[PDB]
Amino acid sequence: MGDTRPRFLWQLKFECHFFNGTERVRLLERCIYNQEESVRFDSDVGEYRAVTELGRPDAEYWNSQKDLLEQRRAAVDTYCRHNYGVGESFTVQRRVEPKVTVYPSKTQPLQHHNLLVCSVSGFYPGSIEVRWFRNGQEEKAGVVSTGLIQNGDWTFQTLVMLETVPRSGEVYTCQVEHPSVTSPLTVEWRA
Amino acid sequence: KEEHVIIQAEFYLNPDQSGEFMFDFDGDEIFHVDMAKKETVWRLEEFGRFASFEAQGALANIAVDKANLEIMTKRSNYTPITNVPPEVTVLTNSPVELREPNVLICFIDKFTPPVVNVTWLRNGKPVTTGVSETVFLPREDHLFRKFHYLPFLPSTEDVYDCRVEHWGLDEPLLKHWEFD
Amino acid sequence: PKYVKQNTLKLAR
Repeated sequence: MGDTRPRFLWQLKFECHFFNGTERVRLLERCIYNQEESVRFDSDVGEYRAVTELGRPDAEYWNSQKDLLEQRRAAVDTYCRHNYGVGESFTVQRRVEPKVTVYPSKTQPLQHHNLLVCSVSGFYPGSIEVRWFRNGQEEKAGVVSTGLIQNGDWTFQTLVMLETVPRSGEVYTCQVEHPSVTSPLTVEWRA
Repeated sequence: KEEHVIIQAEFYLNPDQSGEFMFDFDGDEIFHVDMAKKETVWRLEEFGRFASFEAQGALANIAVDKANLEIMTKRSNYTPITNVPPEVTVLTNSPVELREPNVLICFIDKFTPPVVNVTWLRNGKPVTTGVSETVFLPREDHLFRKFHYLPFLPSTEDVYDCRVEHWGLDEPLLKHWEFD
Repeated sequence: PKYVKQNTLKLAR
C-alpha cells in the first residue's frame, strides 16, 4: 500500500456499563492517543484523572470547570440511562434462535473414528452453552469448541466438535441452551 | 458482573484526515455517521424505524476531535502510532451446502491504525457483486476490528481469498477458503 | 426515541 508517513490517532470512548438492568450504572469516558489512554472520567470517581503524563493538563483543566463536572456527573442519567431506554426493546431484548445442525466432518482424520460437528448459527445474544452427550451421558473430554464467533451483523455462531469412536447403536446428541428457547434444543446422530 | 455496555466511539486520524463516529452495544454496532453523506447509517435497517440520531452532532464532535488530535500530536512531540498488523480469518455464516446461498465473512482483527485495504478474490480475480463491509469497530485494547461480506453460491470449482493490506504487514495477506 | 451523544471537550492548550 505505500505511504509510510507517520500516522497520529486520537480516539474517544464514552462507555456506559449497566448492572442489573439500569439499577447500577458506571460511565467511563476515555481519551486515547495512538494506543495509550491518557485521561478518563469515571463516574465512580467523579472527576477527571490522568492515566499517563500526557493527560495531566486535561484533567487539571476540566476539573476546574464546575458546570462541566456537574454535567458529567449527571450523565449516568441524562446519557447512559437515556440511551439504554432508547434501544432496550431491540438490543437488550433481542433474541434470535440458533439453527443447529449435526454432520460428520467432510474430512475424517482417523479410521474407526468419526469427527462429528455441531454447528450452531445465527443466534443472538452471545450467551450460549453447547454440550455433547453419548447415550445420554455428557461428554466432558474430547470436545473442541471454536468459541463464540461474532459475525458483525448482530448474530453469532459456534462450532463444537467431538471425536468419537462410535459403535452401531450409540446415540450422540448435541444440546444447545440459549435465552431464545425455554427448553434445550437437541439434534441427534445415530451411529 | 455487568450485563451490558453501550459505547460511543469516535476517532480522528492524520494525515489521512479520516474520522469515525459510532455507537456499539455489547460489541455490535448500532449505527455510525457517514462523514461524507453526513447522515446516520443504521447497522440493521430496522433500527432506523425504532430510533433516531442527529448526525450533525457527530460532525460537531469530529471537528473538536480533529483539533484535539493536532494538540496531542504536538504535546507528544510528534510521537506517531506504532502499526499493529491484523489477524485475518475467513469463515462462512452457515454450514456450506453445494448450490445453497451462503455468505463469506472476512474478519480483520487486532490492528491499528484504522486504515486497511480489503479485496475479495474468486479464482484469483476481484469480486464486488453484492459485497458489503463494516466501519472500524473498537476493541478494549484500543485496536480495531472490521468485517467484510461476500454472498455466494457454493461450488466445487470456485476458490476464494480475502486479500488484506495494512501498514503493519510487509506483503499482502491472502486468507484462503474453498469448499471442503 | 433519540440517542443522545456526549459532547467532546476541547483539550488544554
